[PDB]
Amino acid sequence: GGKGLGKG
Amino acid sequence: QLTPFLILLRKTLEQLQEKDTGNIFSEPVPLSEVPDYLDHIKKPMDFFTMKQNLEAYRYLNFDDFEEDFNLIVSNCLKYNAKDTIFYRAAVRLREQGGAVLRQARRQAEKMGID
Repeated sequence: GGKGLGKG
Repeated sequence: QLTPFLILLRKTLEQLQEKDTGNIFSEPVPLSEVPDYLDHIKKPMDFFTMKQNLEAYRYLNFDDFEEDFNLIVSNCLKYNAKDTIFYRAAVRLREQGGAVLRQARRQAEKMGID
């Protein structure tokens, strides 16, 4: 599973 | 008994939080800033939520307490890319927090947990 865009 | 057990949990939670030197896990991941978070994460968790649960008597055994701390770490590894400060912090917290929980579990055994 790919991960999210991120939390910055 | 509940009183000594809750005191144990508070101390344990304080020690876990002390290991989070960057305060990365102090509060819920802000969903308004991370709108794809719930696409990846089934049950968010953080130390503030744990403290609220603790004080609201939602941890009446050691396993439920452990389960929520482990979520803090596992969610963070699952959501964040390996090269991020967040992922690296979760790797460290798993090791350091793991030692804390090992010791705390041994204390809980000495009390009245099944």
